[PDB]
Amino acid sequence: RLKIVTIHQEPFVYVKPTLSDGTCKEEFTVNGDPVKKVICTGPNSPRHTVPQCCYGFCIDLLIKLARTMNFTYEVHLVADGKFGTQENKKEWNGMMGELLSGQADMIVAPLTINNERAQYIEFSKPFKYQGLTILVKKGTRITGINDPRLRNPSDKFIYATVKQSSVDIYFRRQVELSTMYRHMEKHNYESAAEAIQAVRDNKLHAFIWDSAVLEFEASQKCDLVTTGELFFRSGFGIGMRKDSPWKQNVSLSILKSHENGFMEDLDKTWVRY
Amino acid sequence: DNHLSIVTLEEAPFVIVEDIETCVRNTVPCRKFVKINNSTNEGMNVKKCCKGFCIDILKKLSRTVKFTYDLYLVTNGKHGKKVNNVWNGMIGEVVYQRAVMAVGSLTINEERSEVVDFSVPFVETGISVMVSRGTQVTGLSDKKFQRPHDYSPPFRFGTVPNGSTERNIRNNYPYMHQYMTKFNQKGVEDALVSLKTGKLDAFIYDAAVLNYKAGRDEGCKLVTIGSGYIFATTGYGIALQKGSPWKRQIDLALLQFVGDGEMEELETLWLTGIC
Ligand SMILES: O=C(NC1(c2cnccn2)CC1)c1cnc(OCC(F)(F)c2cccc(Cl)c2)cn1
Ligand SMILES: N[C@@H](CCC(=O)O)C(=O)O
Repeated sequence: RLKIVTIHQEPFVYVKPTLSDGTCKEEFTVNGDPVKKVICTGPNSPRHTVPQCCYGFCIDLLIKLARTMNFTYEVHLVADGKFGTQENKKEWNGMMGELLSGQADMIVAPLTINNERAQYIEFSKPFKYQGLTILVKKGTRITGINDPRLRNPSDKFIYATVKQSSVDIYFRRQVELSTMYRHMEKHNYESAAEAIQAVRDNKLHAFIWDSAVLEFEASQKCDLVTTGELFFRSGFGIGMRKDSPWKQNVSLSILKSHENGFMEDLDKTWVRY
Repeated sequence: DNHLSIVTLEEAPFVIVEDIETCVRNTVPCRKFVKINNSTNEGMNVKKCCKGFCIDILKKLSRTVKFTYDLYLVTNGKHGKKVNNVWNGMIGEVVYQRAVMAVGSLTINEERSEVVDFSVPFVETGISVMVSRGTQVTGLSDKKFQRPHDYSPPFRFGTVPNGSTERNIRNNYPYMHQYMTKFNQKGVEDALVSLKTGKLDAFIYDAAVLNYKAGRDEGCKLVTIGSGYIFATTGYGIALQKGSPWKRQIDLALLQFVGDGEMEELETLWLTGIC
């Protein structure tokens, strides 16, 4: 029985309160099919854990993996709300820390594959290929990652990413982006949803984040726009400990799902509409 | 020991073969076994020179993971196909332990992963469709592909057989595949010529190569559909023997190149196009 850790991140993982009787409301996808939901425990400062409802692209993927590899699971939301970075001694936070400490056995989330994490855990082959882009409020004019308001920044134009995410580390690690990283360090947000809302409320001027998320937000909210294309390619993989007996069949199943159209179906169901 | 047998295959711009007696500039020595005649098994190793995007990746891995190598061009098939339950091509060379790794435009898929290990992907690929600009086709799911004899005249479309693209089509769309075989193309250059002269309506093939050719097409007449859409997203990988002790170091090195910005240089050098 596998302990799955995930994180709130639409459209990959929706998190909704349970009904008064502890069950999850019956809903239907854009195609008319029922939405498969799982009970996931997590916090709402103390972390009071309560049962909640989880669904979306990553939950559909988990259900597929569980059905095809014959394992049972319990899902919970990462206690500290973070994706996972390594901060004398060094420590992993977020889902990475939970997987390494045994609080989880598998990470099923939009978890970016990078060298830092791969040193410590095993990634599947990517279940989603995407990249980094920039989200702004409609009317804001920036060309992209090379815009002067990003490369020669001031307090007149504020931009940020999510703390303790792969994107934060992307900017920390490259000296060519040090001017940006030092600006963003003062303004990074605790979660992507808070950053998106801050862009909507004109309190954050540009949000640098995963294109699969940003492009979905822009497709739903017409006052939000992305700056165009990707300045960096990245991908999400399933995360497991290096000694996991499940790792090779997980990766084979991901490849089979790309190849037989299952991932494309998820993409149409959850991502593009 | 630390000196590895490595197999590759020519497919521009990822692996480009030139003549030489010392390879110079951005080239590395690679040998090709050339037969003396067809009534004999006797052959001779011709010394040639290899360059391209995947050769620059091998150079980086060689420097970073700290190994040396003798690079050679596969002569038993191409990328890889299982024939009567025996793998040929670059996959075969790895499966049968004649190479320690395979480096080139080698697509990661499930059936190959059952017999070799792959590194992390480092070039995005999959299946794209190349057409003349304006051709009304949605994708692989288009009825013109799926039910070709529903149209008079039927749509003319083909692939280059025996690689990952034909395998996928044969598995997913049996009627399309059996229709397609009469339009099999001997190679990419023939297929582009068929497209430009109106003997083929669509060319279904590896997404990264089609993206490259679309970017350098004269007059930018030939395009990939859906603004470069890719069915069955995957990547090129380095193939290694199952249980290889080199896999972890190769993976970490590739991810280091990505994270430190080194891959952008290779992409700009080899993969840019005017279109
Ligand atoms: O950007 C990369 N490669 C280049 C490329 C790729 N495609 C076309 C043109 N250029 C610049 C050369 C790249 C990025 N991340 C890598 O590892 C992470 C990953 F495995 F999750 C993954 C995510 C997304 C795409 C890929 Cl292929 C792999 C490896 N390579
Ligand atoms: N990259 C493909 C070859 C071309 C194709 O079939 O699309 C392979 O590894 O088999």
